[PDB]
Amino acid sequence: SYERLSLKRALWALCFLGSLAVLLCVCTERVQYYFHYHHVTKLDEVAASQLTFPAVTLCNLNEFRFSQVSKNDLYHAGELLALLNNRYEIPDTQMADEKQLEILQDKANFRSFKPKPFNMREFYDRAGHDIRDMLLSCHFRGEVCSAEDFKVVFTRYGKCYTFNSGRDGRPRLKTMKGGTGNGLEIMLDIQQDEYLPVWGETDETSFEAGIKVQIHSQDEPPFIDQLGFGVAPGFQTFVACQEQRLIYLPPPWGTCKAVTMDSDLDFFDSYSITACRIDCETRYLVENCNCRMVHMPGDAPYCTPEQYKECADPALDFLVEKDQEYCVCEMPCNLTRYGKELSMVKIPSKASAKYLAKKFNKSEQYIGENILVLDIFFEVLNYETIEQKKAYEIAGLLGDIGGQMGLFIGASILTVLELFDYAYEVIK
Amino acid sequence: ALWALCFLGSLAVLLCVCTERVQYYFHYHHVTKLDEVAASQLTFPAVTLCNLNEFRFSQVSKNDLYHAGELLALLNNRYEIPDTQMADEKQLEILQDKANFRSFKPKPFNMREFYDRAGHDIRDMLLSCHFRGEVCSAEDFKVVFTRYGKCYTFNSGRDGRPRLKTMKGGTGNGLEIMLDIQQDEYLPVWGETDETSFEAGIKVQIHSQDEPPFIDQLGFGVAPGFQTFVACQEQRLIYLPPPWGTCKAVTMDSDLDFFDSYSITACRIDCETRYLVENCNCRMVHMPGDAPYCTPEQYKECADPALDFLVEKDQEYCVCEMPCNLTRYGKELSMVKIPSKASAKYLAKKFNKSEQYIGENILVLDIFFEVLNYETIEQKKAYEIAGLLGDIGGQMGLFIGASILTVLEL
Amino acid sequence: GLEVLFQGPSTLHGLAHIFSYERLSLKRALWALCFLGSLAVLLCVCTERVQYYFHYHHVTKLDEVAASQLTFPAVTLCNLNEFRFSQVSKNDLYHAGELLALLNNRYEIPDTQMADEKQLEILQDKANFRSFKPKPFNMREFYDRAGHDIRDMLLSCHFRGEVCSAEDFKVVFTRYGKCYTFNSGRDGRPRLKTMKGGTGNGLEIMLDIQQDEYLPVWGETDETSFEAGIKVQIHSQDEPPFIDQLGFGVAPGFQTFVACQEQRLIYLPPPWGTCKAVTMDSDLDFFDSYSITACRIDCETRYLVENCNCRMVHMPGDAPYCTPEQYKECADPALDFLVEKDQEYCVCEMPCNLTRYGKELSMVKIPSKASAKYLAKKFNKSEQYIGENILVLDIFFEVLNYETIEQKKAYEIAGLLGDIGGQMGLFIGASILTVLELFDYAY
Ligand SMILES: *[C@@H]1O[C@H](CO)[C@@H](O)[C@H](O)[C@H]1NC(C)=O
Ligand SMILES: *[C@@H]1O[C@H](CO)[C@@H](O)[C@H](O)[C@H]1NC(C)=O
Ligand SMILES: *[C@@H]1O[C@H](CO)[C@@H](O)[C@H](O)[C@H]1NC(C)=O
Repeated sequence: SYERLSLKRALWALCFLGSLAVLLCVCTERVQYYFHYHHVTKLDEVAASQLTFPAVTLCNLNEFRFSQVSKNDLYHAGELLALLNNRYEIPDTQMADEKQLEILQDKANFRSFKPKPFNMREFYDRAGHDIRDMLLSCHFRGEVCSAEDFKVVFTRYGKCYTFNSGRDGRPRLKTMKGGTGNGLEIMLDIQQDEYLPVWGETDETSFEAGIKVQIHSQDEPPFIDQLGFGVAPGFQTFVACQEQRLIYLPPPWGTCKAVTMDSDLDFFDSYSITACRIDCETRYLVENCNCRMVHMPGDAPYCTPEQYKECADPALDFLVEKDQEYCVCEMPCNLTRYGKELSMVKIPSKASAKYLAKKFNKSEQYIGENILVLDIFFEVLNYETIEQKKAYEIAGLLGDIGGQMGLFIGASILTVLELFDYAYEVIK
Repeated sequence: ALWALCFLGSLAVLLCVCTERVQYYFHYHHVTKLDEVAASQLTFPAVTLCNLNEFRFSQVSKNDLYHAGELLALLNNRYEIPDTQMADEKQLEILQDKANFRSFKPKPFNMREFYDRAGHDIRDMLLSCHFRGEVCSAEDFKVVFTRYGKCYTFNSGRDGRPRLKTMKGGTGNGLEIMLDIQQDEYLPVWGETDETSFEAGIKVQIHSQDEPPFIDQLGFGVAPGFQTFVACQEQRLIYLPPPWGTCKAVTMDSDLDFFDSYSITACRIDCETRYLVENCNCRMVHMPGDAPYCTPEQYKECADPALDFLVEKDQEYCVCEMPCNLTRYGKELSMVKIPSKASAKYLAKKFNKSEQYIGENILVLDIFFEVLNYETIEQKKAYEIAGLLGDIGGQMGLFIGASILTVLEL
Repeated sequence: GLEVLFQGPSTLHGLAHIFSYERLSLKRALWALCFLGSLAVLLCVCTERVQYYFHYHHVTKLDEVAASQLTFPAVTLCNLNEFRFSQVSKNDLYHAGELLALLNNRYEIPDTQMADEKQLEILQDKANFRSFKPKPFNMREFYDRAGHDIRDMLLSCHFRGEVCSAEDFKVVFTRYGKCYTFNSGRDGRPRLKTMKGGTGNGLEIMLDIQQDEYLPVWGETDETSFEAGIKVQIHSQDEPPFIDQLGFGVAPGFQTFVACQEQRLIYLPPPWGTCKAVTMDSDLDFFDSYSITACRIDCETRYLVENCNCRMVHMPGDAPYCTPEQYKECADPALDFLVEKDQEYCVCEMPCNLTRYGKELSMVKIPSKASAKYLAKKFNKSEQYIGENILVLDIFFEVLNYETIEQKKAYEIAGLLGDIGGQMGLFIGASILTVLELFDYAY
């Protein structure tokens, strides 16, 4: 009855409770929502008049030219190239090209042979196809290039070449037009006849003739085993690109790493998912095998054919399957990638067939089995942008709670005085 | 007193803004969230593949040619070989003897059996198979009848067996098969008919296991004499039901007579099947159900006309809405020459075929993930009910807050 | 109940007394403190919401809407060889010899002996100018006469299984010369529609690229390429073909499947974006309808006329066709200038409404052994010729489904006012009591 006696104090009392109820709910909802850290994406295109041409890494599918494999190399690495068994003579199986095998007989004869020093990197450098031999003609945006414009990079395919690498303090090339002309355009000889011969199915061996190619930002090392595409001989292969600029959101909204002036990677200048994974592979091999593979950076010693077989390969195989967690290599926030439409036509035309052959002193046959043209260019001089945009920033959370907090405080202040007014009366 | 002027003015404003936010709610606006999320495993997809040649020439018996001669377009409706200006005299000669019905008593015939017997055999075609470096064989392929005939789905997820997973991406770490398309068993063509094409190779569909193959429409071509790399990206799509969108609410029951799991493909096959049974009292070899297989006559005289009627001229019979939850695959095709000169002589010896044969018949198919990374594409509601109610909380904050202020006067 | 006696200790009643003398100033001081605090909040959030409005934020809405019909696109296709060797007359060789690079600027066949003795012998005869009186010459006429004839190239044509002929292909001059757009939508004729997608149910053509009519090549020049095949652009009918830049290559000896997806884009004008608001007024000298392609051709044309008092064969306008001389000495250099050294001259922004096409290229061999013998006899050619010259092109829709890609306004005016309204209306409700004490005291 002291409560009942309220005489419409009690309605005031409950209505303030009703309002404090409402305020808690709305403020909960808007704060629960803030914390899902919702985002949505903004697609756009914006025309440029210049575009920075990408890096173009390209590898022959054949790792080692047959000719350049010395008796010494065969002695150290014979088992690794699977040209020899574990007993360093020529495997039993008889499927082999008797003329080509004859040359391996001679090389693999070790009677009274004194071993010389051997180094995997040197072997790859010497034996790997030479851009100078492969590259029959080169034109960037109609201008002549030669082998001088190709920087050597060791990959898991061996001696490869990045064009417009942006390395060695030379400037990154730019296209001012789209279309078939205004790009890189190269004629390669894949030198099919220097291919390591295959007479037995092995874990190692393949039937491919051609090249793999990666188009990539200069701020990114080539990871061509995984990300590259195939170009076959006997076709001009057009590769129309679209530049794509991605902006992703860090945690808590997303997962990206903020690229800055400090790379945060032992062995590289710029953070990229590729750079990160190579850094990781390299660190881990050094740590667990006290050596690195030819294509890894650092001062460490190159693995010997035995450490390749008995330490490195097993360890890397472990790293991926049974030690996944060891290396989180998350995406950067700022990033540039390239769309690609492959299309092709036959090379050479009948009209041009007889000429090419004469000009390089090769059979017409050879041109059809060995010669390709690669036409990398921009379809359009414009880049697509793909931004993740925060759906609800703090400015908004406060905006929405803010006005309600300001008038609930105002009302609760009024209730403090009616509780002192009630107290005063009771007190007396 | 004066608060009449203010409180009405304010309640005016608040009722307006409250209707704006309700009109907005009812436009049921959405926008999309693209994301990439790195996984360490990925479920490898289903890979259905068909020879472009439906029936091996060898396996086509005199009896088959008698019943289905007009269907294979090897014969006209008079059981005669159409007058050819000039065919391959060698190939023609073998049709002469097959199509000779002197003394011939017709034996029993069944389209399904014909397809099963005559269709290319995976066991003949599949020279070499490797998943993730491991050996596979014909046991890892499941037969599916499609509108191209006897085809094979790899990693089907059917027959109990578990769905395979890639733990790394690249050229190696997926399916890698060497096929012989058996060019020499191709039905011969001496004249132009509706059926006549000039294609040699295979069609391939990469698809979710939760989805039957629709390879006539969705498959892509792979040529012989090339290793064709097919770098995929897994894409997980989430679409919004009505009123925001038109996707079909994903539930436990298929809502299709003949299929376990709802797919745009499953739905269209179900539809085609129901309609043909209803209108033609039979089904085609590749359709499910207990119905009787159509005879070559019903194929020609009932089924083909009915299907062709259904699509253009009877659109409305078949509403096959998209699932909300689903999985698709991006593809980059690229290719290199097969075999290399170095490897040419070996392949030939190893399969007892000419080097010639290898160049016209042998292909390699390399399906894999470019990166172990799935892209997500969600339609996300722009204004949920939780929010509209949140904002009319604005109205209750004045309503309660105004009445409390009125209690001070009285 | 001692608490009732003396009515609470003196200490307390005295407190209660201070309260009551002070109350009227607490009430005022608190409302001053609170009303200011609230008006502070209101001014801030109302600023924030207006700053945000003016960044004119947008975000994008992807959807896939099914349909039962789709308008089939335009398909422009060009032979990669610009001029058939046969149709090159003595007169043409005289005027344009240098342009086709069959002659140097000295009216001789470059000293080179690298060439086919048989094919060279026919150039000797043509390029003999002894006693020769030149006739009149016109680049457009030369292209029209010498360009490959669709009627010769097109061995078989089927739209959705129905037969088509050369009559169904409209001629367009491009920078590759005499080319052909199928389902152009020009000349009144209606735009074709597929009612179902898949390998059959679209355009399916067999071409002979006529390899043996290719201009012969013995010496490296800018024009010299070794390509044999065709380039193809799939494009909306509302858009001229820009096939040098946007086309893709199709090789002979393969059936090339080209599975398309229709894509409808809606982009936002300024201030949100940069697109050109659709008007039926083209605002383009030479075209009916705005496209980025139409705009760039218009520009190229205006600029060349302006700088070179002539146009190239493929450009519109009434201007005179450039002579082989003006092509070499004026036009090519000027266009090259326009792009590199005069970038800013030519502002060709994207339209807001438009339609694009996704493409998956895939291929199989042609012809099958079974069909090899037939094709050869049916066209009176070696089996050799079929493998080097014959291609099939299969353009179709993968599914009857268009994808929509809309930029949508993130914060429209309805919202800005709604929110500034809600805050202004919420502050009024709270500060009601302070309004009266501001008028009471004022009184
Ligand atoms: C980094 O991203 C921001 C995004 O606003 C941009 O201003 C800048 O040019 C980018 N720079 C890079 C990739 O280093
Ligand atoms: C789709 O199905 C999967 C099966 O595990 C489920 O986890 C998922 O929540 C569904 N996707 C969405 C976002 O509804
Ligand atoms: C063009 O105008 C508007 C939107 O910009 C819309 O109705 C539709 O997307 C377009 N309509 C056409 C091309 O008929």
